[PDB]
Amino acid sequence: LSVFGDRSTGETIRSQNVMAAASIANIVKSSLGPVGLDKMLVDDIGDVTITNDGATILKLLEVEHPAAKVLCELADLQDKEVGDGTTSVVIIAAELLKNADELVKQKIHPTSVISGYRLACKEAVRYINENLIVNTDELGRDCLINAAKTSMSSKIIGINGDFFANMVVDAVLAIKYTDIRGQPRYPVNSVNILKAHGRSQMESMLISGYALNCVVGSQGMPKRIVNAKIACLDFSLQKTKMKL
Amino acid sequence: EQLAIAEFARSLLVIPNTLAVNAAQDSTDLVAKLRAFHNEAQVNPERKNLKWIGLDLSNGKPRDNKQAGVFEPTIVKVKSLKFATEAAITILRIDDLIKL
Amino acid sequence: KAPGFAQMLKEGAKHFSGLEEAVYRNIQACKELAQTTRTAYGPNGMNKMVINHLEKLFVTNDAATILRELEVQHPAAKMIVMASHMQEQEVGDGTNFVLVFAGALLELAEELLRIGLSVSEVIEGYEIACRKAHEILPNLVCCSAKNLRDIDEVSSLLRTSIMSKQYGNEVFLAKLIAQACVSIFPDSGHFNVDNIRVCKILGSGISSSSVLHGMVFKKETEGDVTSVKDAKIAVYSCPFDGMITETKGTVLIKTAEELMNFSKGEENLMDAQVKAIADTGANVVVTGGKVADMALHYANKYNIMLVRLNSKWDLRRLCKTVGATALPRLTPPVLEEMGHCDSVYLSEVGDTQVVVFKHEKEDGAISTIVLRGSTDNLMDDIERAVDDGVNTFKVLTRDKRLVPGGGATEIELAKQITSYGETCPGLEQYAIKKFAEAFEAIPRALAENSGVKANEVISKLYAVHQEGNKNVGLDIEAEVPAVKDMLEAGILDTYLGKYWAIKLATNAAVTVLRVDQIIMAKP
Amino acid sequence: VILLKEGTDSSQGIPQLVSNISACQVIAEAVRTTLGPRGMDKLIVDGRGKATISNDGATILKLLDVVHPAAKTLVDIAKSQDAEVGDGTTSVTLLAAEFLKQVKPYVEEGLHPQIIIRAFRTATQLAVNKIKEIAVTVKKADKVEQRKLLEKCAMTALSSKLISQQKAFFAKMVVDAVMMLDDLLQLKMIGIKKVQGGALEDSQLVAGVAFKKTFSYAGFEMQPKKYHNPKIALLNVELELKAEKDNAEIRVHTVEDYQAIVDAEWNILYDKLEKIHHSGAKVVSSKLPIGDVATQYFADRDMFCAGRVPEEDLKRTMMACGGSIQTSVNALSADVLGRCQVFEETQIGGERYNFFTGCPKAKTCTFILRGGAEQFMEETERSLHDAIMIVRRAIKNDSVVAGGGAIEMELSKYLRDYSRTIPGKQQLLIGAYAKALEIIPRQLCDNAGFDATNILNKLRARHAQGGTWYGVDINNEDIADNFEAFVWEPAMVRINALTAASEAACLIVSVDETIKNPR
Amino acid sequence: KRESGRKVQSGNINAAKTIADIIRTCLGPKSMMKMLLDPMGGIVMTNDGNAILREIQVQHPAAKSMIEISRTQDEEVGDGTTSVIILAGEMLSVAEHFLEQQMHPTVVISAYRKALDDMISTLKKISIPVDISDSDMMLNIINSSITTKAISRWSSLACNIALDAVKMVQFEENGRKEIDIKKYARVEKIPGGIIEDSCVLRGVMINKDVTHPRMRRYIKNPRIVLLDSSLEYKKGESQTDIEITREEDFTRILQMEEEYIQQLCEDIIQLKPDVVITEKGISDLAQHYLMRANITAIRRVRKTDNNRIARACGARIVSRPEELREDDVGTGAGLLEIKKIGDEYFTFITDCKDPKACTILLRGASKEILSEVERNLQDAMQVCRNVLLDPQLVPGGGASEMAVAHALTEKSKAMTGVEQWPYRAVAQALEVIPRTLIQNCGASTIRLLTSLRAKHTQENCETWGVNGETGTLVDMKELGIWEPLAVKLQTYKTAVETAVLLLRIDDIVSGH
Ligand SMILES: Nc1ncnc2c1ncn2[C@@H]1O[C@H](COP(=O)(O)OP(=O)(O)OP(=O)(O)O)[C@@H](O)[C@H]1O
Ligand SMILES: Nc1ncnc2c1ncn2[C@@H]1O[C@H](COP(=O)(O)OP(=O)(O)OP(=O)(O)O)[C@@H](O)[C@H]1O
Ligand SMILES: Nc1ncnc2c1ncn2[C@@H]1O[C@H](COP(=O)(O)OP(=O)(O)OP(=O)(O)O)[C@@H](O)[C@H]1O
Ligand SMILES: Nc1ncnc2c1ncn2[C@@H]1O[C@H](COP(=O)(O)OP(=O)(O)OP(=O)(O)O)[C@@H](O)[C@H]1O
Repeated sequence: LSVFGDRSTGETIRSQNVMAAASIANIVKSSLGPVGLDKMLVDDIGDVTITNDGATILKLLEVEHPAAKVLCELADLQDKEVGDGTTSVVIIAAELLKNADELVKQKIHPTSVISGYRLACKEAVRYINENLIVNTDELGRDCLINAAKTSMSSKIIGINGDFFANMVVDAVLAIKYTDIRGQPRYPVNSVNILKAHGRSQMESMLISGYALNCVVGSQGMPKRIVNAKIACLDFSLQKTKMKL
Repeated sequence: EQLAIAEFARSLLVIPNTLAVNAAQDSTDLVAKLRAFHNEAQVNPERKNLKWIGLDLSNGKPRDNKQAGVFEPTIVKVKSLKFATEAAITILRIDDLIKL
Repeated sequence: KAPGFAQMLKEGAKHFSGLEEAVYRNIQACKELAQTTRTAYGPNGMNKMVINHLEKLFVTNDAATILRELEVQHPAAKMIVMASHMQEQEVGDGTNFVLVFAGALLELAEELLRIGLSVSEVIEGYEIACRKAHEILPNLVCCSAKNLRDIDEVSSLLRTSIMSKQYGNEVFLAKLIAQACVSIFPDSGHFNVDNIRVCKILGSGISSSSVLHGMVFKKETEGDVTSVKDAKIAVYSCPFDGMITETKGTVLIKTAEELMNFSKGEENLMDAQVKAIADTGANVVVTGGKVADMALHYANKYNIMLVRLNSKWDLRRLCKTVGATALPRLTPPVLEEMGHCDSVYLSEVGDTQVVVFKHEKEDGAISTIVLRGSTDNLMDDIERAVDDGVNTFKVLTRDKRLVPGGGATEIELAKQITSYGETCPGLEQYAIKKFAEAFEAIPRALAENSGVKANEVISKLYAVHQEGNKNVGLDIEAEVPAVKDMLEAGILDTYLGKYWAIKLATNAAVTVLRVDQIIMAKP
Repeated sequence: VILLKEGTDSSQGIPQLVSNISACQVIAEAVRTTLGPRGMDKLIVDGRGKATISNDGATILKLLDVVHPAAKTLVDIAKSQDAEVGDGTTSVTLLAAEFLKQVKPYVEEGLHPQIIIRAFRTATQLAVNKIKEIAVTVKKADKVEQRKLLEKCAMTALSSKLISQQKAFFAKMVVDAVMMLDDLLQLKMIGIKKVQGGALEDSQLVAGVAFKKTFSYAGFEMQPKKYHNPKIALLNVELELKAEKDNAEIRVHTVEDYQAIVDAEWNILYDKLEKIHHSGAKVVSSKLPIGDVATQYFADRDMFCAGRVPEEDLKRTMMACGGSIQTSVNALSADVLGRCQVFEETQIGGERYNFFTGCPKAKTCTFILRGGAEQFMEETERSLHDAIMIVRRAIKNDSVVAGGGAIEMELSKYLRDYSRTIPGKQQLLIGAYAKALEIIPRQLCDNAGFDATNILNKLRARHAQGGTWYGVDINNEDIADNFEAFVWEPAMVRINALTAASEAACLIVSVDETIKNPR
Repeated sequence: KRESGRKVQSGNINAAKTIADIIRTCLGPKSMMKMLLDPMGGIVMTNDGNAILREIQVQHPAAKSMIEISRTQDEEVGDGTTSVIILAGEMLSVAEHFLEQQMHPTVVISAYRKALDDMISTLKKISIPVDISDSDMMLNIINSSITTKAISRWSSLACNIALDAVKMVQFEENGRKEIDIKKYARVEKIPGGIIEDSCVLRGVMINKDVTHPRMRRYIKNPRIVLLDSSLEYKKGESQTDIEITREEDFTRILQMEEEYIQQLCEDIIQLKPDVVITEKGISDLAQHYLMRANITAIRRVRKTDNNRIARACGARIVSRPEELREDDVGTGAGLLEIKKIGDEYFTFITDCKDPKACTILLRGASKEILSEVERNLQDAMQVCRNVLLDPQLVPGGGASEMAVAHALTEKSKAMTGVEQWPYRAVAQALEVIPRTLIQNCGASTIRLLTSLRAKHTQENCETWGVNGETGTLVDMKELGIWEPLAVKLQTYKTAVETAVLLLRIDDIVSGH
């Protein structure tokens, strides 16, 4: 035969596709979780970037192989859908291919594997949705205060965990606003965290309002006002110019 | 299709398997402690069965996620199982290689 | 040619230079010997696939069987094997204790030589820490034996020797040895290991075994004599057959009339040889070879008890018991080569006829443990457990002192030695600190064989010993990495067995580290 | 130049166990396809050049003789299987290597082998108690006689065979053959002989000992066959006139002794014939052939003689008559003579056959086969030997379990459910122990040529609904209740096969280093 | 291609151990020299650890990360870069707890970061306050770097240069006491003169020469003006180019060039200035209308140097030349001077106060002597900066290393868990700093280090250090081998921050 390349078929292209796909899972195996290990991303110039986030790992990982190129596009379908989850798809799907590769050696055609996987996936959503929890228990019942206390344990703030967890629980419930038909979500903007020297870390106060880090200057003008009108302007009341 | 779904259940066990090896614990004990508590929720509906048992990677001991407050959204869990099986379907449908 | 061989000037022997680290090759020689027996320590240890030189297969985990079959050729590693045979003397335990602790001694000594310490200074710190280890060992003695010579005291203390020799027989082998040593225990200072002889019959299993007094052979009595109290025992290794002279003795047969004359003449000479034992008063004849059918008729004619023993190892046991010497000639009527026994009789145990050799006017110290088994490979492993079980209690005729085991006397010895090494000034504090870390490898070898991470067990043992909770050892569980109390579980080893084990393993580190060059010499 | 090994073959660690696990599978591959009644046979030739055709697992492993150390550990388990129960060497050889196959990826990930030892001792101890609970005692169930039940199990075992059409006749003969024996049942007592020619309906069952009788010498028209109480003599002496062993050659030069020389050579034959006449032996059986002159001797003395008897049939005659085999003739007396009630020379199959009936120690039988080929009768002999084996184990052991992988798929379901309730390292090992027990219904589908995945997926679905005695069928290409179809096996052989396969798998796992002595 | 598993955990260890073994013997005053072989046959025998690794190319990604973390540490403080790479190579050198014990690195990082908190707590216990007001105590700190140099003949005057420079940059009103030597203390080199001629002036110096005598020579009240726009031909919003090849194009361009510049120069001379400072360049025709008013032309100044001029006089930064006003005045400045120094002209806008900026003027007999003082004073300025940042010293010369390693041994007796075994390895890895000091002196290392630990146990831990001159142990309270605290604080912090970065790497993959 005289063709324009090399041809290869059979089960040897099945074993080569799962070994190229599971090798990408080993790139995102140790980086899974909050205690995930850093991995070096060697560039073609010579510099290296130390990243441990698995979303930035697969973006910079360049493997010139079509089996590994399939797993590159699912990172683009993950952030555009929800925004999180990315490497948990990779370790699941590569172990799905490795167990199915053992089925090919056990005289099973992959057509029963494909139709069996779609019924196993739809029944997985059915068992999940029968064991859910509605978004509630915001006040009075803790799975929250204790929820944010685990994230706060890695720093020096975790010595007094009950004092600082109350500052973030009431701040999350304060920024709630529906604004479309009863959605309620939470905005990307949040509370402004300022700092001062109050002789210890126990003098933090939960102020129910925005705090500006500016000084008014003169003292003869009174600092306590009752009127409601607030003026904001960007043009300078100083000596103006046409252009810089 | 019994072996297709039975290997689908064992392939989902790599998520506590990689989490146990990153928590510096014995992966044969920490994953098996998760399935020992989740099996009792299906055998009998008595309240002595531990339900919604999460994985505390800090102390190396399984705890309840309702008390610890470890929660995840449903759309990150549903779309992960939806996208991973469709990606495993496309690679499994490859039976011939052509290069030019 | 140029350049010449540096420092190799004696019979072409490979003399490594200072950069080639000639003293480090002896450390790697004892490292490979210790690694074959590191995973074999403990009840969770692995078996060894033994292929003997006579092409016989064996599956066993004894420490003495590994050293005898794996023919070591390195003489630097032969210093520990010659020390392990010294461990076989005066005590029957600690053969793995010599190979592991001295192997961990030289492995930790290689880290000291990499800093630049001299070999003459490190070896002086080991003999200092050995004398300090001999002071805390009486202080680590928790309890002692009761010395009441009963079954319950012997069987409760024998559970340490049955551990790691034959697992699963902890309830059976603790009672079989206990019924044998209590017959010699009234004889104070006369308990000997060669008094307890082991015999093995192919049978069902371990639970069908029993204990008998005196010398018991598995072969039945060939004659019809059931019981006779004759003292004269004449052992003959020759088979009972026709007489062949030491002279020429040409017997000619031509026709069938000469066939019936010489066959009857051989039966008459066989009658004369049995009559040559009857006139001297010996009614006990043990035959080493085969017995003819006509010789069985002459046995019941003169009422002489004839037994046949084909094996040479059981025939040599009667030579050192009654004093009877096996004669190779066709029954020489002599009296000096005979034995002495009060009563010999035939009896059955488990539907198997055995011959008993006991003494009634003498006090009696001979005991025989009839062992039963389906496979001859596993039956030989229980046979070596008897020799390492009796020698565990052969040392208890001395001062009865017991130490706790399972790393209880290992971490507590490593704690007090480091306290002596921290306060000691001078450069000798480095060798004493590595003498204590060599004591940690033996609970590390016990935890790694049980499928448990070794660093988790060591930190759990150092947490309870810092609070003063003594006698805490390893809990034998692959799933539970915790610890348990050794006085409540019943693991108590010997103080004298731990005394010679640390002494011989330290001197093995003395002898190997003094050798830094190997030279072949021709006589 | 100073070495520690110097030719010593020794290695330890993890890959010494992986080299011992994969070396165990080469012995299982030698007897993988021989499982089942429709299994493939193996061709083994010895050093002399003789080809042996057999599918029995006990005969394959006895002629393999692999010099590997781990391969020798599967030999003595097959030897102990013959002493413990009697057969099942090909079942414990296949089951031992599949235990090591499922734990082979678990050893390479860093798990210690001693934890797998603690899991094999646990799940096998649960498998002993699980068998005795499901095992039902069928002795007088539904008020049916045991003779009718013994013909039902032999009908399924002889199905899909050459005699599958006439299996109603062959099922009634295998039951009465074991019923003719005493309480001490033995497969060696019932012998099978083959007679060439005729249809399958002419097969007969001899209550005593019958042999081939290849004696084709002279001796017709005399020596009457019917005897009331004959004295059965078992000899090994040649009674020919010019024999290869009994002769007399004297070299004299006188014509007077030349008559005496031929007379002395005849007196060797005549005195050996006169001692049988004094002992009163009516029938003369000898291993060596008997000449035409000695047949004329017993013709006038009212006796029978028949030589060329095999020594295997002579020992079966000794166990039937109760006498003893005597080689010489001067020791022939009534202590070694036998006795029977009916002896006759039959003409079944065109050839002459001798058989005794009515012995005082008649504990042996003989099965006569008829057919158009000897290889038709060779496979019929092994199938009827299999039909006797199922009947014999039903009489000895009443507590039976369902065969055909029904007890293997039920043990795979219980041990999987026990593993889900156990935390720790015992979950992934006992759960792999349950999947390793599924090789018996899987290799039964492979050797029968069926779809191995289409039956096993429907077999586990039948056990999930509540089917406790459903297995594979050798006739139909679907699942069936083996308890209703009378496919049985005793509970004691199923228990002893599990404790032997777990002990053979534990001896390989507990070995980590191989010691070899240079000699 | 790619590599993962435990091989990269051992591969990054030998990559950092190879860098640490090169400059291990270059520690102390007896630092051994190192010979570098060039492809052109050149040889440099510099013993400076920053100069050795700069001229050595590396190919390992872990070894490349080892050099840049010390290079950034050299930009922060000017001392202690060799001790970082030695300590970062010794902490990873005990691979028995990393590979043989089969320990995950997360146990090691939890033991290393917990040992980092004991580094800061121990150094504050062995510290000593500094009387910074006394000039005699400041001389005993900077003298450790002035020895064996050509500046050592003028140590009494060179110490006054660095001490007066750091105090003017440091602002006590801000509270945090910031010192930045690169901007507010820009050092310039002037040829000619001697070492004694070099002094410190309170202003900013301009190195632009004088090209015409029609300038301001001595002005008591300097009227300064700052401008950002250019002084050239008017360009459009496009990217067109200017090419003058025709005589018709030469007349039309130059007439537009003169009319726009004269319109620009009329707005600056109406305020009667003394010196003009433009951000961009000044053309040749722009000086023709500027020389008629006798104004000093200063051009080509950066935006960063422009704010130092505005804070010196108090002028206003004006964006366009048409928008000048009367508030752009430099009233309050001392004197304007264009006086030549060694046949080079320099502009002086100095004052008699502290206008948040300064400069350093160096003089010398030859240009090689100019490069010798500026590399010694900049090394001396960063050391004296750390003293005024926090007046606390530590006993150097290996005394602080044995005091820290003694506190970790008694702390490890109460630290239970699996992590106590790598916790004791940091105490033996911190002993490599007094270990190489005895090996460079030539004495027996283990004979002296064992008696060094015996003196740190029974006696006081603040004394009994190592002298790197004679080879024996001396008391650190008797000799001035005192190190700053902020240097030793960032040394142990970076050595942990290097060990937390190399041990956390578990995969090396490629990709652009
Ligand atoms: N609070 C928590 N407690 C225990 N485990 C957690 C917690 N939060 C997340 N995890 C585990 O960590 C894993 C997330 O890993 P990581 O954040 O490194 O990458 P990822 O988010 O899965 O990648 P991607 O962004 O594509 O989805 C999840 O599988 C989850 O099981
Ligand atoms: N089950 C157990 N519990 C506690 N300690 C044990 C156990 N098994 C073994 N050991 C420890 O192992 C050491 C002796 O073990 P082992 O029985 O392997 O030596 P040994 O085999 O008797 O020596 P030899 O080879 O001379 O017979 C002792 O220190 C003992 O404390
Ligand atoms: N008539 C039958 N129908 C269906 N299955 C059967 C039948 N007879 C035997 N089997 C199955 O075949 C398996 C054994 O096959 P085979 O007869 O080849 O080995 P075996 O000779 O019984 O082995 P062993 O001699 O060790 O007992 C058993 O597990 C049994 O369940
Ligand atoms: N005579 C001496 N004996 C022993 N140690 C000394 C002596 N003189 C100085 N030292 C110490 O040696 C240290 C210098 O060591 P080293 O050369 O490794 O660092 P360095 O190169 O000065 O650091 P950097 O590269 O940051 O300048 C000084 O901090 C000082 O405390």
